[PDB]
Formats: sequence, C-alpha cells, structure tokens
Amino acid sequence: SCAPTSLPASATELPTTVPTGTVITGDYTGSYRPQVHYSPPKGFMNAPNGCHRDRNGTYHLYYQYNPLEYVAGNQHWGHATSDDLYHWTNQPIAIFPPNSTSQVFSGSAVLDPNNTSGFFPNTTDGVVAVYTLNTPTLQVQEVAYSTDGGYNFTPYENNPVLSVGSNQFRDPKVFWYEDHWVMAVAAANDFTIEIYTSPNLTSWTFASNFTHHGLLGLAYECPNLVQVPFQDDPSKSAWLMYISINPGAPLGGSVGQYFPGDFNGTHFVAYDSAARIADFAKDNYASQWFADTENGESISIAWASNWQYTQQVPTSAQAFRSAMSLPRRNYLTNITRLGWDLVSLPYDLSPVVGPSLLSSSEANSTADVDFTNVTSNAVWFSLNVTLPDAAIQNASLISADASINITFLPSTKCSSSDSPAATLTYFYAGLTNGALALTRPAASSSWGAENPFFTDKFSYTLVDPLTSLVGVFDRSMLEVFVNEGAHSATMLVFPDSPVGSMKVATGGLPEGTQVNLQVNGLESTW
Amino acid sequence: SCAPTSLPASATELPTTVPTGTVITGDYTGSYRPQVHYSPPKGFMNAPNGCHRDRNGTYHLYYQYNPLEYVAGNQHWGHATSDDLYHWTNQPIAIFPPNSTSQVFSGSAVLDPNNTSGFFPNTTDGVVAVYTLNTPTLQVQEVAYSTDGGYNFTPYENNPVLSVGSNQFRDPKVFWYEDHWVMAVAAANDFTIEIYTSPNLTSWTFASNFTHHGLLGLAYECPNLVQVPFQDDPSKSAWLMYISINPGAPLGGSVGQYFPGDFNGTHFVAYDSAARIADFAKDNYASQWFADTENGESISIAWASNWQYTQQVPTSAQAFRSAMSLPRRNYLTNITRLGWDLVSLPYDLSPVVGPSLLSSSEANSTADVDFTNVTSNAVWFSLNVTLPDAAIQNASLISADASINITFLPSTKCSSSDSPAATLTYFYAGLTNGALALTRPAASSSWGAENPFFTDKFSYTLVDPLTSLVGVFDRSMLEVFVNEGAHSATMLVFPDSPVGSMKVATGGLPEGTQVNLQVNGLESTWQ
Ligand SMILES: *[C@@H]1O[C@H](CO)[C@@H](O[C@@H]2O[C@H](CO)[C@@H](O[C@@H]3O[C@H](CO[C@H]4O[C@H](CO)[C@@H](O)[C@H](O[C@H]5O[C@H](CO)[C@@H](O)[C@H](O)[C@@H]5O)[C@@H]4O)[C@@H](O)[C@H](O)[C@@H]3O)[C@H](O)[C@H]2NC(C)=O)[C@H](O)[C@H]1NC(C)=O
Ligand SMILES: *[C@@H]1O[C@H](CO)[C@@H](O[C@@H]2O[C@H](CO)[C@@H](O[C@@H]3O[C@H](CO)[C@@H](O)[C@H](O[C@H]4O[C@H](CO)[C@@H](O)[C@H](O)[C@@H]4O)[C@@H]3O)[C@H](O)[C@H]2NC(C)=O)[C@H](O)[C@H]1NC(C)=O
Ligand SMILES: OC[C@H]1O[C@H](OC[C@H]2O[C@H](O[C@]3(CO)O[C@H](CO)[C@@H](O)[C@@H]3O)[C@H](O)[C@@H](O)[C@@H]2O)[C@H](O)[C@@H](O)[C@H]1O
Ligand SMILES: OC[C@H]1O[C@H](OC[C@H]2O[C@H](O[C@]3(CO)O[C@H](CO)[C@@H](O)[C@@H]3O)[C@H](O)[C@@H](O)[C@@H]2O)[C@H](O)[C@@H](O)[C@H]1O
Ligand SMILES: *[C@@H]1O[C@H](CO)[C@@H](O[C@@H]2O[C@H](CO)[C@@H](O)[C@H](O)[C@H]2NC(C)=O)[C@H](O)[C@H]1NC(C)=O
Ligand SMILES: *[C@@H]1O[C@H](CO)[C@@H](O[C@@H]2O[C@H](CO)[C@@H](O)[C@H](O)[C@H]2NC(C)=O)[C@H](O)[C@H]1NC(C)=O
Ligand SMILES: *[C@@H]1O[C@H](CO)[C@@H](O)[C@H](O)[C@H]1NC(C)=O
Ligand SMILES: *[C@@H]1O[C@H](CO)[C@@H](O)[C@H](O)[C@H]1NC(C)=O
Ligand SMILES: *[C@@H]1O[C@H](CO)[C@@H](O)[C@H](O)[C@H]1NC(C)=O
Ligand SMILES: *[C@@H]1O[C@H](CO)[C@@H](O)[C@H](O)[C@H]1NC(C)=O
Ligand SMILES: *[C@@H]1O[C@H](CO)[C@@H](O)[C@H](O)[C@H]1NC(C)=O
Ligand SMILES: *[C@@H]1O[C@H](CO)[C@@H](O)[C@H](O)[C@H]1NC(C)=O
Ligand SMILES: *[C@@H]1O[C@H](CO)[C@@H](O)[C@H](O)[C@H]1NC(C)=O
Ligand SMILES: *[C@@H]1O[C@H](CO)[C@@H](O)[C@H](O)[C@H]1NC(C)=O
Ligand SMILES: *[C@@H]1O[C@H](CO)[C@@H](O)[C@H](O)[C@H]1NC(C)=O
Ligand SMILES: *[C@@H]1O[C@H](CO)[C@@H](O)[C@H](O)[C@H]1NC(C)=O
Ligand SMILES: *[C@@H]1O[C@H](CO)[C@@H](O)[C@H](O)[C@H]1NC(C)=O
Ligand SMILES: *[C@@H]1O[C@H](CO)[C@@H](O)[C@H](O)[C@H]1NC(C)=O
Ligand SMILES: *[C@@H]1O[C@H](CO)[C@@H](O)[C@H](O)[C@H]1NC(C)=O
Ligand SMILES: *[C@@H]1O[C@H](CO)[C@@H](O)[C@H](O)[C@H]1NC(C)=O
Ligand SMILES: *[C@@H]1O[C@H](CO)[C@@H](O)[C@H](O)[C@H]1NC(C)=O
Ligand SMILES: *[C@H]1O[C@H](CO)[C@@H](O)[C@H](O)[C@@H]1O
Ligand SMILES: *[C@H]1O[C@H](CO)[C@@H](O)[C@H](O)[C@@H]1O
Ligand SMILES: *[C@H]1O[C@H](CO)[C@@H](O)[C@H](O)[C@@H]1O
Ligand SMILES: *[C@H]1O[C@H](CO)[C@@H](O)[C@H](O)[C@@H]1O
Ligand SMILES: *[C@H]1O[C@H](CO)[C@@H](O)[C@H](O)[C@@H]1O
Ligand SMILES: *[C@H]1O[C@H](CO)[C@@H](O)[C@H](O)[C@@H]1O
Ligand SMILES: *[C@H]1O[C@H](CO)[C@@H](O)[C@H](O)[C@@H]1O
Repeated sequence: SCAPTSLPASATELPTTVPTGTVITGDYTGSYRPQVHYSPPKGFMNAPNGCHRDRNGTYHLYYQYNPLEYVAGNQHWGHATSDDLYHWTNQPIAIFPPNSTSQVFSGSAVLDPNNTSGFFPNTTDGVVAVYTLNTPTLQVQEVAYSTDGGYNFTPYENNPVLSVGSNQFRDPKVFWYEDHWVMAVAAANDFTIEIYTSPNLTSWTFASNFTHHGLLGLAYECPNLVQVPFQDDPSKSAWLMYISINPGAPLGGSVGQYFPGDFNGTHFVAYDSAARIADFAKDNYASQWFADTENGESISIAWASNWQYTQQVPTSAQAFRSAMSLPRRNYLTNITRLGWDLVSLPYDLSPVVGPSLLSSSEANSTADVDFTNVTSNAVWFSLNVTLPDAAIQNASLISADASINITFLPSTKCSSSDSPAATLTYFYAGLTNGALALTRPAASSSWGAENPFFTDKFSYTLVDPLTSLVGVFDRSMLEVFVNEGAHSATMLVFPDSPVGSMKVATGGLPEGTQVNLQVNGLESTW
Repeated sequence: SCAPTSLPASATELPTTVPTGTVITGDYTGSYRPQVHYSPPKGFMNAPNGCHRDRNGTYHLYYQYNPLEYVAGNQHWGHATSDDLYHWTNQPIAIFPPNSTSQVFSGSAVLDPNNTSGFFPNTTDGVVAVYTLNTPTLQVQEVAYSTDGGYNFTPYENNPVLSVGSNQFRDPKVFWYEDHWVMAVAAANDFTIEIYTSPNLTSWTFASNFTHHGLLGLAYECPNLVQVPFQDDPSKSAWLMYISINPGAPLGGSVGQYFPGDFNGTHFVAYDSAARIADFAKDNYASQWFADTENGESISIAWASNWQYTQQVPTSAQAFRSAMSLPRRNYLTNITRLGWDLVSLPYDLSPVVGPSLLSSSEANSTADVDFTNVTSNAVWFSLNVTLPDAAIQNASLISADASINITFLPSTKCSSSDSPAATLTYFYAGLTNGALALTRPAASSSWGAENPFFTDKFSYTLVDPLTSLVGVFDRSMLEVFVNEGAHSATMLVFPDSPVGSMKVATGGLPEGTQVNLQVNGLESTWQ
C-alpha cells in the first residue's frame, strides 16, 4: 500500500569494480524516486552530457556518473535512451576513464553524417563525443567515436586534441555552424568562454573569448551556445549563450544564466550588458540542449539539484542520488518592461498523462484533490485565470486579498506532522502585488530543517497578472511554469510523510473572473 | 526586568495630523527595538535621504517617513542628527508635501559653501535638498534650501527643476565634480540612470544614459555615483555606480548591486559587463553615501528591511516599523579569483562598545556567552582564525570537519521551543568547502514561519579561507562582516523569545591554528 522508505541491501549495495557492457539494474520504487524524471538505477548522477537525437528519432541522454558511491567522483558517462524523453531505457556505461586516477568530465556529442572526422568510412550514423578528461594536474579536451549508434565509444588515437596547460578548462559544447565545427569551452576560474573552430573535430583553432559577463559566481561551467526560436513567431530566432555558475549563485551554490545575442561563427556579441537568471528556485543546473533535433525544436534538460546539498540528500537508502529536470521546449519572448526572456515549458507530457482527478470552473472556492490512489504519486495540474477587461485596464479595481494558494498535504494513509510539503501563493494586488512565493516548509522535513543550505522560500514578482500556471509534482520534485513558461522554478522536497493531496484556493477575485483547473494523475515510466 | 513585548497605546497611537516644528516622542524599550541602530520614534520609515556631514562635523540623516501609519505612504523627510552615527537625536520633520495629494520621495542634500545656487548670500553653511515630488500622474525633481543648517527648508520659487513628463523618474543623487554639479536620477522602469549637469543646482542639462546593466529586477532605484578608496592604498580610488532594484532581486523583493568604473564628469563607463551584489542576505536596501565627509572617507547607511515583508513585520506593537543598517565605512579591494569587491565595515563602534563578556584563545573548543545581564540585548563579537602556513600551502591538510558554528539561543529568564534565533556555519573543506551559511530558523519564530517571503537560509562561498568574522546582534537584527568586510550580510530576526546567549564552536582545525574570540556587550544609545 505504501512505497518503501528503505530498500534491500542488494538494491543499494554498489559494486567495488565498474561493470563494462552490462546494464546496471535499478529498483525504482523508493518513496522519493521520481516516476516521470530520469534518475540512475543506482549511484550518484550530476550534469547531463552528449545529449543528441539519432536520425531514427531515439533521444540519447548521457550523464556524469559515479558507479561506486553516492557522492561525486570516479566520473564516467552513464547512458539512457528514449523515443519521447519520458520512457527511459538504461544502457551500459558509454565512456570510461583510462585508469583509476582519471575522470571523464562533461562534454557534448554530435552526428557526423558526412564523415568530416574520418572515423566513419562505413556509416552515416557515426557519433563523436568531445569531453574533458580530468587528471590531478590537467583538464584537457578528448575525442571518442561510436559506429554502433552511441552505445560503445573508441578513444581517438592522438588524444588529447586541445590543452591550454590549465586544470580549470572544461565542458566543451560542439555544434555545426554553416561550414565548420564550433567548440564553446569554459576557462572556468577566469570567467571566460573560449570559442574554437575545426573542420574535422580533431584539430582546433582559437576564434574568440566571451569574458566577465553577468554573474561571475566562483566559476563559468557547462557553456551552451544555441539558436532559440521566438515563442510568438517560429520563423524568427536569436542566439543564446547559456552559462552555469557554481559555487557563488545568489541563492547559494549553483544556478544558470543566459545572454541573448548574435553569433557569426567565430564571435558571440550580447545585445546588452544585463544579467538574466533562468529559474527562480535553487534546483536547476547544467542545462544541455539536444544536438540534431527535428526542425525548429529547442529541447533542453537540466540536473535538478544544487551543489550545496546534492551529496547529502536523503535518497541513498533508496539506491540513488540526483535526477534530471523534466525535458523542456525552449523559446525566446519579450515580457512587459523586462524585455528578453528564456521561455521553458515541459516537453509534450501526453505519453505520461493519466486520467482526470479534478476539473473545476469555480472562482473564489477551494478544490481538494486526493491522489493517495495514484501509485506514481505524481500529478500534473493547469490553472488558467482570466480577469475581466475592466480589472486588466485598471488594476486598482482588484481587492488587496485577491490571491491563489496551492498546498501539497501529507498522506493520512502513508505516515511516519500536518505542515504542507510545498506551497505556492500569488497576490494580484495589495502590499506584495504580483509576488509569487514557492515554499518547502522546514516543519514538513526533519532533514530539510537541519541542512543549513536547504532554503525554504523562493519568489518571483510578475508585472503582468498571473493568467496561467502549469505544475508537475513527482514524489520528491515540484516544477512550476507561469504565463506560458515565461517564468519557471524547479524545487526538491523531502517531506517526512509522502504527499497525499493538494488544495487549490482562489479568493477575493474581481466579479466576472474565470478560473479553470485541471488535475491529472501521471503514469510511472519505470 | 524583561523588555516589554507590547507598549501602552499612548506610545503606539499615531496622530491624525502631521506635527510641524515639534519632535515626535518615541518609546525605545520594545523587545525588538534596536539600541545601536537608528529607527523612528514612531511610524513607518524606509530609504535614507539627504545624508551629509555639516562643517561642524554633525551627521544629518533624513529618511522616507509615514508619520500617520505603520505602512508606506504620506511620505515626508524625517530628520535625525549624530556626531558619531550611533547617538541619534530626533528632530522635527524637515520636508513636507505641498498638499494632501503629493509625497516627498527620495533625494540627496549637498553643502553649497561657494553659493553657486544663489540661495546663500550671507552663509557658507547653506544646505540644498534635491528630491522627487510624487503626484498621481508625475514624478519631478524639486529643490529646497536651508540657511539654519538643514533643520528647516524653503521650496525653490521656480520648482520643479527637472521633468521628463514621466511618473517613473526619481531618487536624484547630486554631487560636485571639479567645476559643476552632477545629478544621477533613475528612469526606474526603463532600467536607466540618467546623468544631468548644472552650474547652480536649478538648471539641469542631459549628459548621458547608463542603461540595462547587471540585474534589471523590475526597476532601477536610489542611484549613487561615488568615489571609493582602495582598502590597501588610501591614495588610490575608483568610481562606483550603486543601484538598488525592487522588486525582482534574486532572493526576492529588494537588493543593491554595484559597478566599478570611470566617471569623467558627464559619462560613467563600467570596467566590465559583470553584475555584482552588495549583501548576501535580504535585509539591506537603498544605501546612500554621506555627502561632504572628511578626507576620501566613504560613509554609507542603508535601510535594513525587504519590501516583500517590511510592512508586515511584528514591531508595530512596539511603536515602529523599520531600522537603518549600521553606518558603514566603504572601500574597494581585489579578492582572489573574483577581482573587484565593495568592502563594507561597521563605522567606528568604540562609542557603543561596553565591557568584555569573553576573551578566548582556545581552538577546537565551544565558548558559551550569557548576556541576559546586558540590558541593551546587543553584542559585538570578533573571531580571528589564522591557519598555519602548512594548511595555506596544501589545503588537503584540512580535515572535512574543520568548521565554525555560531548560534544565538533564546533566553530562559524572558521566555514567552529551544531553536536558535540565528546560526552561522562555515566549512574550511569537505563537500561544501568555503560555504558560509547564515540562518534564522523557522522553528524560532511563529511570524517568520508563516510569512511566505521571510526566507530562513542565506549563503556565500569564499575562495580564500575565513580569517576574520565581525558580528553585531541588536535585539531583532544580525549584521556579519567576513575577511575585513570583503563580504557582508544584514538579517532581521523576530524570535518568539529574546536571545539570551551565543555559542561559538570551532572544530577539526589543523594543528597550529590560532583562534581569537572577543565578545562585548553594547551600550544602548536611547536615553
Ligand atoms: C582568452 O581567455 C583566456 C582565459 O582567460 C586567456 O588565458 C588566460 O590568460 C590569462 C592572462 O590574461 C592567464 O592569467 C594569468 O595567469 C598567471 C598564472 O597564474 C596561475 O598560476 C599561479 C601560480 O601557480 C596560480 O596561483 C594561479 O591561480 C590563482 O589565480 C587564479 C586566478 O583566476 C584563481 O582563480 C585561483 O583561485 C588561484 O588563486 C593561476 O593558476 C598569472 O601569473 C597572471 O597574473 C594571470 O592571472 C590565465 O592563466 C589564462 N587562462 C587560461 C586557462 O587560458 C587568454 O589569454 C585569452 N586569449 C585571448 C586571445 O584573448
Ligand atoms: C535616456 O534614457 C531615457 C530612459 O530610458 C530615455 O527616455 C525614454 O525613451 C524611451 C524610448 O523613446 C521611451 O520609451 C517609449 O515609451 C513609450 C510609452 O510612453 C512607448 O510607447 C514606446 O514604445 C515603442 O518602443 C517599444 C520598445 O519595446 C515598442 O515595444 C513599441 O512598439 C514602440 O515602438 C517606447 O517604449 C521611454 O518612455 C523614455 N523614458 C523616460 C523616463 O523618459 C531617453 O530617451 C534617453 N535619452 C537619450 C538621449 O538617449
Ligand atoms: O577537480 C577537483 C574536483 O573534481 C570534482 O568536481 C569537479 C567539478 O564538478 C563540477 O562541475 C561540473 C558541473 O557541475 O560537473 C562536471 C564534473 O562532474 C564538470 O565537467 C562540470 O563543470 C562542480 O561544479 C565544480 O565545482 C567541480 O570543480 C570532484 O567531484 C570534486 O570533489 C573536486 O575534487
Ligand atoms: O509612485 C507610486 C507608488 O508610490 C509608492 O511607492 C513608491 C516607491 O517606493 C519605493 O521606492 C523607493 C526606494 O524603495 O522609496 C522611495 C519612496 O518612499 C522612492 O523615492 C524610492 O525609489 C518602492 O521600492 C517602489 O517600488 C515604489 O514605487 C507607494 O507605496 C506605491 O504603492 C505606489 O503608489
Ligand atoms: C524584443 O524586442 C526587441 C526590441 O523591440 C526586438 O529587437 C528588435 O527586433 C526587431 C525585428 O524583430 C527590429 O526591427 C528592431 O530594430 C529590434 N530592436 C532593437 C532596438 O534591437 C526583439 O526582436 C524582440 N525579441 C523577441 C523575442 O520578440
Ligand atoms: C584590481 O585589479 C585590477 C586589475 O589589475 C586593477 O586594475 C588596474 O589598476 C591599475 C592601477 O589602478 C591600472 O594601471 C591598470 O590599467 C588596471 N587594469 C585594469 C584591467 O583595469 C585594479 O586597480 C585593482 N583594484 C583594486 C581595488 O585593487
Ligand atoms: C591515467 O591516465 C591519465 C590520462 O591518460 C594519465 O595522464 C596518467 O598517467 C594515468 N595514470 C597512470 C598511473 O598510469
Ligand atoms: C584536420 O584538418 C586540419 C587542417 O585542415 C589538419 O591539420 C588535420 O590533420 C586534420 N585532422 C584529421 C584527423 O583529418
Ligand atoms: C564576427 O564579428 C566579430 C566582431 O563582432 C569579428 O571580429 C569577427 O571576425 C566576425 N567573424 C566573422 C566570421 O564574420
Ligand atoms: C481606476 O478605478 C479607481 C477606483 O478603484 C479610480 O479611483 C481611478 O481613477 C480609476 N482609474 C482609471 C484609469 O480609470
Ligand atoms: C469573489 O469574492 C469577492 C469578495 O467577496 C467578490 O467581490 C467577487 O465578486 C467574487 N468573485 C467572483 C469571480 O466570484
Ligand atoms: C489554459 O489555456 C491553455 C491555452 O493553451 C490550454 O492549453 C489549457 O488547456 C488551459 N488550461 C485549463 C486548466 O483549462
Ligand atoms: C499639490 O501640489 C503639487 C505640487 O505643487 C501640484 O502639482 C498639485 O497640483 C497639487 N495638488 C492639489 C490637489 O492641490
Ligand atoms: C568652491 O570653490 C573652491 C575654489 O574656490 C573649489 O575648490 C571647490 O571645489 C568649490 N566647491 C564647490 C562645492 O563648489
Ligand atoms: C549675516 O551673517 C551674520 C553672522 O551670521 C549675522 O550677524 C547677520 O545678521 C547676517 N545678516 C543677514 C542678512 O542674515
Ligand atoms: C542657472 O544657470 C543657467 C545657465 O547659466 C541659467 O539658464 C539659469 O537661469 C541659472 N539659474 C539660476 C536660478 O541662477
Ligand atoms: C567622457 O567620456 C565619454 C565617453 O566615455 C566621452 O564621449 C565624453 O566626451 C567624455 N566627457 C568628458 C567631459 O571628457
Ligand atoms: C582580529 O583581526 C583584526 C584584523 O582582521 C585585527 O585588527 C583585530 O585586532 C583582531 N582582533 C583582536 C581582538 O586581536
Ligand atoms: C599535501 O598533503 C597531502 C596529505 O594531506 C599529501 O599527501 C601531499 O603529498 C601533499 N602535497 C604537497 C602540496 O606537498
Ligand atoms: C558545525 O555544524 C555543522 C553542520 O551540521 C557540522 O557539519 C560541523 O561538523 C559542526 N562543527 C562544529 C564546529 O561544531
Ligand atoms: C583540532 O582537532 C583536530 C581533530 O578534531 C586535530 O586533528 C587538530 O590537531 C586540532 N587542532 C588544534 C589547533 O588544536
Ligand atoms: C523509512 O521510513 C519508514 C517509516 O516511514 C521505516 O519503516 C523504514 O524502516 C525506513 O526507516
Ligand atoms: C545501500 O544502503 C543499504 C541501507 O543503508 C545498505 O544495506 C547497503 O550496504 C548500502 O549502503
Ligand atoms: C508580548 O508578550 C507579552 C507577555 O509579556 C504580552 O504582554 C504581549 O501581548 C505580547 O504578546
Ligand atoms: C500591549 O498590548 C498587549 C496585547 O497583546 C498586552 O498583552 C500587553 O500587556 C500590552 O498592553
Ligand atoms: C499601537 O499599538 C498598540 C499595541 O498594538 C495599540 O494599543 C494601539 O491601539 C496602536 O495599534
Ligand atoms: C485628526 O483627526 C482627529 C480625529 O480622528 C482630530 O481630533 C484631529 O484634530 C485631527 O483632525
Ligand atoms: C505643520 O504643517 C504640516 C504640513 O504642512 C501640517 O501637518 C500641520 O497642520 C502644520 O501646518
């Protein structure tokens, strides 16, 4: 009746030697184990790597993987595949360190259909991985190739392909621009993204530096240079430099930021000197965009944790630490006053959407949704609010108490007290007009209350009224999307008791305000 | 006796009409009332305004003041004076709105000793206030002058002195540059600081725009363009554009940010495109630098609150809402890797420093300091940690458990739950190496736990090891300064029970590590 809080030792015990060419079996039943998010069968996972789509339409996810412990280290590339970015199949480890004292750090993977590399005389489905090898004294860029569709990789003969004599030089993102390969790589502790060019992915020539932009934190990491379409006009696009920083994010630890601008194949130039943060909570880092997607599609995935507590979260008794974000569709838009904005929406959820739990059109009411019978313990919800045009043209018509309150409440059935696991509060007017508060109350979680970095409360302030809100709760994760993904937050929750229900309350809304609420159970992908 | 948690209605009841030419009496005895920070006798206070030092060395603090309510509105300039920025004397209201439908928003004040303005034919001690007047439809810059040393102000005859036909155009900061006046003013919702020039403070000419720099939030506010000396070399200085943003700070609501650069009298040019945040917590906003200070002394003060909860904090039963930060001495330094850094240190605390409560040289120990006998309920502490040169040249010598833990604990004597009111945790090594955590636990405060914006936990990560930590606790406020003020945080606390003691624990420190801990009670400045 209740998901296990602890698993048998056979499920959690890690091997003392790394398995080659065999899939690692995982038990995906833990009470904190997400059912629609990727997480590794066992061990520690961080940043996504080598994200690309085959011509056969299979999505390849690789990731920083420690197969020997529940903390960072011994980095290999784990591998999982999906046709829909929700139903994941675990694959054997894809990239190994040469020995016990070296590590495979982050990188990217590209299709080389025209065999510019020379690794692929007999296939048009060749994959090239470009990644950082970490030694005690250096970080260098290395190349590996795969003829079997990205499952098994062979080291390049003349590795390494790029060194600057530094041990802070990592996370290469390779892509095709017109007539050559581009590499974005971080000179991490110099707050510089170095852009290199190559015709064959093995011989790299310096092109330009992008330095000391936006928030510095303590290091630039996981650079992504991508073309992102406009939300309102698919035919228009702009280039985006996305940079992860860790430590030293404003909320503490790790965070991503972005710069809209122009790229001409050698040089990126930001449109302005403004700093812009992607997510208004703490648990979204090291976004990578999928290479070789179908026309127009900006698809990204991120690691749904924070370096300040990722190695301490109480999920190791359930055979894992860390999960990816929902896969995201990305756009650029202009929002009122602020201008440039990175839009993030969940990638098509239809394959995991189960039956309706509640449909309601009631304004100024409270809706109670029990989902103790939803075995996934995962729900999707949508809330649309349409203010009368009177209230839109004159905001002072709105009463000070006009609000939306969403609370996730502990199960009575599966228990061990009454604190919500998660809250969302939005005010249309009053003293905190446009303020959205997202909380994981300290009282709900013994582990959370004690961890000195596990921040309880997050906020974003809208200029425009809240018109749309989409949410996914998945056992130990809440993701929310506001105003068609204009604003986005990823938040981990570790409540003592599993979530059994949610309450959605609207109050003090102007006469003629329309409210539409839909809640659906999600189907487990494991 | 224990400090009262509620005051008599005569102490908290506000008048229905604004008093002119009379000092408003305050009761400064409340359990949350700071004893070494400025707060208004009663009513609601926000941003500091018109901050300047007169030639006789008196510091003038003005502030955004609602004399009629415990929330924002009806803005006047309140006034207080000090010789030392700790012993404050309340003064009558200094600037009034012309009528019931207008408000006096933020601004600055300058000495005009050479009478460039023409207001001062018979004095060299003339003060000029330049401030935003808010009407329902416009924000315009106005001038007022004072011949009595900044206590009573007269409107300029030909007000306003600057309009752009906007209702989002405010917070002028005026200063002398070589041979002319400069005004920095915010085109708030366009994320632009407009720089204007004037020979007489009444006629303003556009010079330049500084636009879309750093964090945008929802508005640019309270610009300050100041020359800040180098911490290591007083003969060197650089210009700093300091901008407040609200709402839309990363931690929510309000925060300040800065840009080191060059100013040539017309144009400010940032040295780089980097964004830099001043304070790593939530309760420091609208910093203003004092005009006409001695030498190159950079002196600032800020409002110690956050717009997300400032109007809801549970201090109105004690006749006030909001307090200023400690006054601060400012410098520029280079810190390892990050480079440019705004240094913030408490302005000379010696006039409020009372007797020693503890001096200890013990490493790897826990010191318990009771201060239930300190009537101010305010303490200063200094913690110096010197790692051996061995640990400096090879960091892997430091054990994963090498840490500093400071907890402020509720009084047993003045009880209204055992949770600390505030914590500071620093790790030298391990999985979160260099991470400093500052917390106001939800369990300590019923009001705090319920407020959806009152964040419990804040952090900054050092590259260099922590060598110095200075702290001031003052009833409802904690300020911490790290590595000679390289990093700074201001945090409000509203514990159910007043703080009675602090514990300082060091642990796991390398052999030969020196620790020096000093704790002193502070003397109340309110007589
Ligand atoms: C494109 O950008 C790249 C990346 O910025 C440029 O390459 C860098 O060039 C700069 C000079 O402009 C180099 O910086 C110098 O480094 C010297 C050596 O310092 C190192 O060695 C020291 C002693 O062993 C060591 O203490 C130091 O570490 C410390 O400083 C770090 C500074 O960030 C700090 O993070 C650490 O915590 C630590 O305290 C260094 O490892 C130094 O003597 C000079 O004063 C100067 O700082 C960088 O090393 C280069 N970086 C890389 C990786 O290439 C390149 O020039 C640009 N190219 C073009 C064409 O524009
Ligand atoms: C120095 O900086 C100030 C402050 O930025 C600047 O004044 C501003 O100028 C801008 C641009 O003219 C003004 O913006 C306009 O505002 C009106 C509404 O009153 C809008 O209708 C205009 O919209 C157009 O541009 C939009 C851009 O998003 C488009 O969406 C739209 O389709 C229109 O084409 C436009 O936004 C702004 O109001 C003023 N602000 C103030 C406070 O005066 C000044 O011009 C700069 N001076 C110099 C010399 O550079
Ligand atoms: O080199 C010493 C350091 O190595 C490991 O941490 C490395 C690096 O990991 C993180 O960076 C990213 C992004 O999160 O993660 C992969 C590696 O897993 C990198 O390619 C990528 O930039 C952190 O963000 C960095 O702070 C850190 O330097 C090891 O696990 C550490 O314990 C440490 O010893
Ligand atoms: O103008 C309409 C606006 O008036 C009031 O809010 C004004 C303004 O107050 C704050 O700005 C600063 C800095 O905090 O405070 C003073 C005013 O006391 C300004 O000179 C300065 O920029 C807030 O930060 C702003 O967001 C706010 O606009 C009133 O309280 C509002 O409801 C509104 O009517
Ligand atoms: C957001 O707005 C900016 C400014 O209005 C847009 O940049 C403009 O792009 C149009 C064509 O789409 C040009 O005609 C203008 O000259 C540009 N303005 C400036 C000053 O650069 C930008 O395209 C918009 N972005 C999105 C995502 O809609
Ligand atoms: C921090 O370091 C920077 C970089 O060295 C210093 O900037 C230089 O300052 C010197 C003298 O002031 C100039 O001669 C150089 O041309 C400057 N270089 C750059 C790139 O700006 C800066 O002075 C230092 N700041 C502090 C506070 O020490
Ligand atoms: C491990 O591999 C790295 C990278 O090739 C190499 O530099 C190092 O010498 C190897 N270690 C040993 C002990 O062979
Ligand atoms: C890549 O091309 C460059 C010059 O075009 C050349 O130096 C290098 O040998 C090439 N590498 C391969 C493996 O073809
Ligand atoms: C791209 O533009 C930069 C200047 O912004 C220029 O120096 C560089 O050569 C350009 N590259 C190409 C290939 O046009
Ligand atoms: C908006 O309605 C308020 C009353 O709630 C009124 O005082 C104000 O003048 C109106 N403004 C406009 C733009 O109609
Ligand atoms: C909601 O309640 C408010 C206050 O009671 C009322 O004025 C308003 O008409 C109601 N709104 C709707 C949409 O029912
Ligand atoms: C809200 O409107 C959007 C428009 O795209 C629609 O997709 C969604 O079904 C609506 N949500 C609800 C709860 O009706
Ligand atoms: C209030 O005074 C301001 C500034 O002098 C003026 O613009 C406005 O007309 C006055 N309003 C009323 C209602 O008298
Ligand atoms: C006053 O005049 C003196 C020289 O006579 C000049 O040095 C100083 O800068 C002037 N001060 C102001 C504030 O105008
Ligand atoms: C001018 O100043 C002196 C000294 O302050 C004073 O005695 C005299 O009366 C003043 N005259 C005027 C016009 O104020
Ligand atoms: C200030 O000086 C300007 C230019 O010299 C002039 O236009 C203006 O009338 C002066 N104002 C006063 C009050 O002297
Ligand atoms: C100040 O610098 C700007 C550009 O940085 C220049 O256009 C302007 O003429 C300069 N003004 C003076 C007073 O030198
Ligand atoms: C602690 O170190 C500071 C410098 O950071 C020094 O000035 C101060 O005297 C030291 N404190 C004590 C009590 O020695
Ligand atoms: C640093 O100390 C470690 C042990 O803590 C030792 O193994 C290593 O050899 C030392 N390296 C240097 C810098 O001497
Ligand atoms: C301080 O508390 C932290 C947080 O739990 C702990 O990890 C550390 O070992 C403690 N050290 C001391 C000085 O008590
Ligand atoms: C502090 O204690 C640690 C172990 O907890 C010990 O290794 C070290 O020698 C001690 N250092 C000092 C300075 O007493
Ligand atoms: C997880 O927690 C449950 C109680 O909720 C225990 O039964 C189990 O042993 C594990 O501690
Ligand atoms: C996985 O965790 C279980 C329970 O803590 C252990 O039995 C096992 O040794 C491994 O640590
Ligand atoms: C502060 O607590 C005191 C108890 O001493 C009460 O008098 C007052 O109501 C407030 O709660
Ligand atoms: C202030 O008001 C409080 C009300 O809670 C009293 O309890 C207290 O004694 C004082 O009158
Ligand atoms: C000032 O606050 C006190 C205590 O809450 C009240 O007695 C008075 O009416 C006013 O609210
Ligand atoms: C404020 O209003 C009070 C009554 O509420 C009067 O007594 C007073 O004169 C002033 O008008
Ligand atoms: C002092 O002036 C103020 C504002 O003009 C008034 O509140 C009061 O009536 C007296 O005239």
